[PDB]
Amino acid sequence: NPLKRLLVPGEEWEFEVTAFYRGRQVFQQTISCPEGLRLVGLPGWPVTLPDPGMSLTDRGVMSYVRHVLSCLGGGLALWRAGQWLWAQRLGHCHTYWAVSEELLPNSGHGPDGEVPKDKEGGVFDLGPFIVDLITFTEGSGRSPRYALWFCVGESWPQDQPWTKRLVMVKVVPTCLRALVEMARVGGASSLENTVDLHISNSHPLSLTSDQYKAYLQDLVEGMDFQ
Repeated sequence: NPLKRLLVPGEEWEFEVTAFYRGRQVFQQTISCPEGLRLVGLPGWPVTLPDPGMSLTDRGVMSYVRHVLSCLGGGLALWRAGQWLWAQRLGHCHTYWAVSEELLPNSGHGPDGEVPKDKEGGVFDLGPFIVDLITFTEGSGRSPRYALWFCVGESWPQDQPWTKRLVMVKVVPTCLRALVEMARVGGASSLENTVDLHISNSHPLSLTSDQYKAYLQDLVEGMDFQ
């Protein structure tokens, strides 16, 4: 089962990082690293968010962002261990996360949680994501979400960053976006389509809907479920 490769330790996943200031995109990078990444302003590939002065004109908003970049310190660490994606806030910025669509909706609801500092925290589980992907290939479910959204606030917990969302960073494990695209562009015909897993030393593979689905089924056995 070629998909089982996603889980083997050492297989580095590719992550697309996109940051937004005032809901406006100001940076994007696609990193691949064994110790994961670190959003900055210790292990992990450092991803440096840009100074607002290079894209904003509002004095008030720029100041806020300069404060966020100032509390990041060690930064927001995100890495993979097994079937889980883990996050840990090493700096002083209160940072919250949520798993959502490619675009985070304004939706009067709070974040899935706050990223812990003293110990790592589970932010994404491949298991339930893959079962959903299966029920989606059958046409009895909705496409599973895979976009990680991190809202970064100041050190002083009075700004309620999740409300204005002035500093947002979207992290997308490219293998997952590719797996959903394969599912959709798979029920279109009955032949072969090529899917790029976007992991280290992997050759893109062409499978038919049937083969792909069979592998997704066996893939579930390679993960833990409570």
